[PDB]
Amino acid sequence: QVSDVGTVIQVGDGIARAHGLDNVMSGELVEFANGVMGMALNLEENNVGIVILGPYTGIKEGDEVRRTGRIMEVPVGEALIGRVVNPLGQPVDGLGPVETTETRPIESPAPGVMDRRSVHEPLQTGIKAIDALVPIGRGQRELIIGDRQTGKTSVAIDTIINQKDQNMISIYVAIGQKESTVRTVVETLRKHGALDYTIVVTASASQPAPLLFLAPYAGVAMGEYFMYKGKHVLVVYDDLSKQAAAYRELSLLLRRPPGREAYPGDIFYLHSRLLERAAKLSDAKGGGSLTALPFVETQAGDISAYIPTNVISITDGQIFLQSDLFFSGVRPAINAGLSVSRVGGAAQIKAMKKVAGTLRLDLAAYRELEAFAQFGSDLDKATQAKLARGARTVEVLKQDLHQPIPVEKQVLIIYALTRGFLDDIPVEDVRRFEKEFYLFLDQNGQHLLEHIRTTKDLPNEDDLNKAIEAFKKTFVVS
Amino acid sequence: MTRGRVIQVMGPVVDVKFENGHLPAIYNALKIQHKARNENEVDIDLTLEVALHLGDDTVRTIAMASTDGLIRGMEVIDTGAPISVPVGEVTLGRVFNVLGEPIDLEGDIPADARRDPIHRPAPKFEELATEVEILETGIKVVDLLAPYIKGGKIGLFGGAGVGKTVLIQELIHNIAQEHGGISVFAGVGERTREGNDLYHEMKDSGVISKTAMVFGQMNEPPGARMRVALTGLTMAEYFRDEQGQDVLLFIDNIFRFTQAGSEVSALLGRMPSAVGYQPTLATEMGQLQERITSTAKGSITSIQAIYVPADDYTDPAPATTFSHLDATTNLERKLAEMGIYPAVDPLASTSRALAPEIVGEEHYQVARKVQQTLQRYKELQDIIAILGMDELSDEDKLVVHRARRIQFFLSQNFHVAEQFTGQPGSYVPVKETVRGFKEILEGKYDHLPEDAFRLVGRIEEVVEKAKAMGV
Amino acid sequence: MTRGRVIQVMGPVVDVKFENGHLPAIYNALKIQHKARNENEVDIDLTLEVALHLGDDTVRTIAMASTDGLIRGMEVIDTGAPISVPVGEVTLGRVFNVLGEPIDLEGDIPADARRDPIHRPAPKFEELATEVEILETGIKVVDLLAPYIKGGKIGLFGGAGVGKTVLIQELIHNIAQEHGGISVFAGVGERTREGNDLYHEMKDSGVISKTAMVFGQMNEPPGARMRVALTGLTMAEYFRDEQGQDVLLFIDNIFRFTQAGSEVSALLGRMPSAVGYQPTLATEMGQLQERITSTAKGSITSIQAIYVPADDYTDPAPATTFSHLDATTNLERKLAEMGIYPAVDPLASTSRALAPEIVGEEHYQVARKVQQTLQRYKELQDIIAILGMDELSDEDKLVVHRARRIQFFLSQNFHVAEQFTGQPGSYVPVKETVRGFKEILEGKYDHLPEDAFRLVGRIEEVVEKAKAMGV
Ligand SMILES: Nc1ncnc2c1ncn2[C@@H]1O[C@H](COP(=O)(O)OP(=O)(O)OP(=O)(O)O)[C@@H](O)[C@H]1O
Ligand SMILES: Nc1ncnc2c1ncn2[C@@H]1O[C@H](COP(=O)(O)OP(=O)(O)OP(=O)(O)O)[C@@H](O)[C@H]1O
Ligand SMILES: Nc1ncnc2c1ncn2[C@@H]1O[C@H](COP(=O)(O)OP(=O)(O)O)[C@@H](O)[C@H]1O
Ligand SMILES: [Mg+2]
Ligand SMILES: [Mg+2]
Ligand SMILES: [Mg+2]
Repeated sequence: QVSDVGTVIQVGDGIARAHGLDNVMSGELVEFANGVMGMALNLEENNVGIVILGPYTGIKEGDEVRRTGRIMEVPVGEALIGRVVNPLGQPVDGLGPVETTETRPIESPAPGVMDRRSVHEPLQTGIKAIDALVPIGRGQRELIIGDRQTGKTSVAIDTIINQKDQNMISIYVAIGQKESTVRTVVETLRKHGALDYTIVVTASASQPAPLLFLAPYAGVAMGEYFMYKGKHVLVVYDDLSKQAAAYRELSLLLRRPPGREAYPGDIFYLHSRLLERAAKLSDAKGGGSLTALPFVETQAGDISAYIPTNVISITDGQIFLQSDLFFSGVRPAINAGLSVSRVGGAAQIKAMKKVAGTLRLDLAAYRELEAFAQFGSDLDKATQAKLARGARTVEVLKQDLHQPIPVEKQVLIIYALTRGFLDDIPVEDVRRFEKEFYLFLDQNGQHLLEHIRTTKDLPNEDDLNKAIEAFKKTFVVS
Repeated sequence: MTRGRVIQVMGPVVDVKFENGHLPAIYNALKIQHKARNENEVDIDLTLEVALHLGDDTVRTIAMASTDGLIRGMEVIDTGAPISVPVGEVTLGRVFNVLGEPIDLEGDIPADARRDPIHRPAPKFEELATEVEILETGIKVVDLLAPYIKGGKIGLFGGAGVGKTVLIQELIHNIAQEHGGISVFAGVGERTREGNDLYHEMKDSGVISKTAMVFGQMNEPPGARMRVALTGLTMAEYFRDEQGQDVLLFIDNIFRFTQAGSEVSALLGRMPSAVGYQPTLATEMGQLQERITSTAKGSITSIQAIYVPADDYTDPAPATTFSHLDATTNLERKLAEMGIYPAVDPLASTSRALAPEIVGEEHYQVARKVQQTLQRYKELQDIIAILGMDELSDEDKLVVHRARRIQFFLSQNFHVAEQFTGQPGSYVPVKETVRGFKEILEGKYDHLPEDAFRLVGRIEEVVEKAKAMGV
Repeated sequence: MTRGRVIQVMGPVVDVKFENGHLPAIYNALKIQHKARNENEVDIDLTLEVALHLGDDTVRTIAMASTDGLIRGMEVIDTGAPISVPVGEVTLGRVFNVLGEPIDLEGDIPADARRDPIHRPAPKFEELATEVEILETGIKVVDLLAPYIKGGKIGLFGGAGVGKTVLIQELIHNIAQEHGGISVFAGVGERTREGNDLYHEMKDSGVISKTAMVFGQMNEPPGARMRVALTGLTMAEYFRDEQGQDVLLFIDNIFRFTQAGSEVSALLGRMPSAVGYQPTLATEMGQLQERITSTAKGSITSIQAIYVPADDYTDPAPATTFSHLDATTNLERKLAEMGIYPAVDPLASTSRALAPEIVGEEHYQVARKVQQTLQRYKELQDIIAILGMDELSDEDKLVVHRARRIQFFLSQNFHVAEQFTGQPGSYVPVKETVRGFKEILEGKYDHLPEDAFRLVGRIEEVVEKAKAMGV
């Protein structure tokens, strides 16, 4: 047996310097005499800078270092569904091992510019504001950005739960969270039934920095296996900011030149290389897709910072959450004024487009007149008419926790709001009106729901108006 | 051979050179003992902890005390293991330093007593156990807008002089007197006066018979300030694991740990990160925080005070520790200055237990309505300042009227604050808080003056104070 | 011949050591072509660009692809010249990367084709031509309020989602179809989805036969993202140098070019400039833009899209871009939300071609009147909301009545907007749009409903819509 070897010079902070290892490749895995793995990142004249993928307390200066000759790979397969794993692919929930028969490189090429097809089919999140104003399609990359405790995790959990009946496979990647939060999320998914099609990849806070650095790539590598078989996959990256912090820690420990805010120069390259792997494959390549929901956590609402700007410039659209809206009762706190979605329209069914066309304009007018609303009712009649319409729009867009709504019911309630049928209901009764309207549509008018569900178009205008009037004949005001 | 030699002394950092092939492992404890050979030297009795391997048979360490008197050429002893502290039943009712040596003048621990290494890996995903139970504290703000979780992790943020120490003392007085388990207090970077006063208070109250106390204060070097918290956590972990007992863990200021780490980081050769902190800020804090958890075999509920430097909540140390907590309360200098204690920010504070199926529908609705009213009052503050109170609409004036009374009624009189004022203090049940806030929201007490609501307990005390005022 | 060896790999930055006295010049391209000698290696086909001379026969280079798999000691081939790209009639209808290699899967360029080096000095003072000619685009706002100049540089500023890419596509379509000229597209930092959509749109519409496209995608290293604009410029310069044509160079985003430059600088280890940008930002921008000039043989006119982060026009990239533009256009999400596409702000857009002796006296008077009316309308929107227009004077009522119609008639339907709405586009000559706006200003169409003016081409179509709605 033969193996090219090296000698450790320096150990500390999760970084090891090795003398020797002449023929090691950049990015190759390397194992120590202790039996722990490491990844070689700095290839210098007389030393090799090694990042350690495990506990470094057992490594001492002078120990043997050996080449492996393999680029990092992660296990993939159907068996990963319903399991909780670490970025190396090992299960952490118990329940026995995982029987996977294939492996994929953790770093692989993205689909080419000629492999893709334009995004044309919607991803139903069940959040009315998202589905009506910031549409998300299959193959899109959507950024969810906001301060701490604004509902970012809740949006992702609601989406993953809502994918129950659609033919989608969801992957949740947790970076930097304490394992109690991850276990609670797994319990919530198990309770709501989402673990039957979900893979959870976790990199806890106590784990070494390289694992947090590699976790999103492991998740996307697990996802691409299903993507290239023709399936549809949804991937959620819980904190690209924590990933970037870990990468900055590693770069500073390896003594690479620092940029702004001490970040390395390739911090944008890292995230772009990660995010560009989400794509919509053409019908020649199978027709599968992978859609991504990266997360970014800001401080004091500063969206001009380095990582927020870098991630904003990559994604197709962004969703902004604000504590101002969160505590004023407007939750979920999507700021529809600032949120954008370039893949809008194509990511919506025809009925949703028809009803949201007016909703956008109404909210735009209400946002303008909200500045003059501070002067009471001393306003021209049309102005407070538009204010009354805007208040009902805001009340309609409100939604509680873990209550996904079918798209047909969303389009029906939006149509009712936008055609003027709600102009006589008091603002304090809009939520109850919608709640009773859903039960009324369940009991009667199933034909409208079936028509929307089958033909993806609005039902006959006369029938819908008659049904709404019949319901209003039964609604009772407070 | 375990004999080394001192090479460099630079403040709290010492470099030791050993024989080739016998370097001590990282985190090992080294002993420097030396007796003066002539009149130009002083005695030394010092403990060092290994930090890095520099190559060329040299190890860079961190001192657990002052390095005055060190001379290049002293002999160093390798003990072959990390710091070990006495642990178990012998630790109840005693006060220890960072090295595990009692400082209460009650004698020395027997040399055969069990000792446990300071450094260990954190518990695992399959070992963790989760469940939400409201921890009643008797404080209106905490019980209403950010309930505490039994077996959870609670952090108390606040600037300099806002009241987090007083809140710690009130929580001890309200919970520790009947908890029924073991209590552990670890004072990091705080006042020796506070430590002495708390020790005498616990002796008076009798809680000391079931409490272990570890002290490393602001006079200590960063070496000790970085390890006192780990000593206390190691003591608590034995009661969690080997006995399956409920543990109250109090940490006086966890920020001083990262502050000491940043002080010592520059001398270790690391490049400085943003705003001068160490590159390893997140990993070092995570390796400590993830050990403080409740597992299947035992539960740990921990209350931490987290100092906020220069009232900057965006500072990396406060910003990183947010993700490690289940319930937080953010103290504010603005509220402290107006005189409404405990000066908790009613909107910045959040808790994982504020859900309809955990606290109840009525409680949830009342809390959300209070938060909405306070947010509206916060938004009206520019138009009120500029255009004046007269030009606000009918509803805005009512919102302001309810909001000021709510903000005042959130204040409370504490048992421990009777040293500053003659008012004896009170303990308010959650039912009373919810009913009182509901009554205020329904507009029942709009006819009372604003000042009647300051520093009282239940809602009936407001009526009593108003009647004293003459109503 | 003498070859180099790999000395360092530190990410996308590679150091190569050569034989003494045979160092390659700065900006020379180097080639690494390696086949695996055993199962513990991989094949490598990588190119590097010389950046610095470090001394001791060592050269610091930046890579144009991924450096994974590199081994210290591989042979490096010196190409002897800067990066060269295919050029001429063969490039029309193809898609290229930074190196000039086809990515459309249609076949390789013959190895005997002419190639030009990317880096070259800008044209000299003596050989520039300074004649001013108006370039017709067929868009109402552009042709009226901010005319474009043949041979000039035009920038489009805006945030996210305002319509810059759609507007560039519409400009390409209009100019290529109505003038028959050659156009070149440079996708600096192109998103792959957008690039695929653009390629399919050009292929479907047939414009691809007169266009060469270069793509440097976000998943490529900063050097590759940096040099794509210069590759496109090199492909465009040939048509005016050797053939004397009038060429259009469309650049996807200058902001990403500056970001790539800053990344390269930080990788090379230079001291950051004002807000973290490279110190060489101004010189890099100049060496890019200064080659886009009109000469005796031909002219190049450039339409460039600029991205403003968080609406901050003070940002260094837009700030140093402004100095090189003849006409600027500002796009507003405020206008986009109301539905007025192309969402061009009629008051923030300026052009040096809006002069009486350039566009004509009637054109200048009409444009100035439109701007004055919109500016005056800007001061009555606030007053109208609080007290209706009946409070204002009689003349201001007409001012509002006509400003609403002017605002709606500044909008137009685009050919590329078919995929969004289904209404076919229109091409509006400048002589038609000036007459239409003059008539609207003088009040010939004050009787029509204002909805008839939305998303319309020529003036007669407004009358047609009014007839359709039943005026
Ligand atoms: N639509 C909603 N209605 C009611 N409560 C909600 C809603 N969305 C979120 N919440 C609640 O708000 C709190 C914070 O939400 P969440 O933890 O998802 O936020 P976050 O931004 O992901 O937080 P973190 O910064 O801690 O990761 C939770 O108690 C959650 O139950
Ligand atoms: N609940 C309270 N009731 C009355 N006074 C209070 C209360 N909380 C704080 N104070 C006042 O504010 C002071 C703050 O004391 P405390 O030691 O709790 O502050 P701190 O936030 O821990 O500050 P430091 O960082 O300086 O230790 C008290 O000494 C007292 O004067
Ligand atoms: N003329 C138009 N008509 C309708 N929709 C448009 C028009 N121009 C742009 N849009 C919408 O704007 C979205 C994004 O525009 P885009 O070209 O990406 O601008 P930018 O590149 O500046 O973000 C597209 O999805 C498209 O639906
Ligand atoms: Mg979260
Ligand atoms: Mg204190
Ligand atoms: Mg664009």
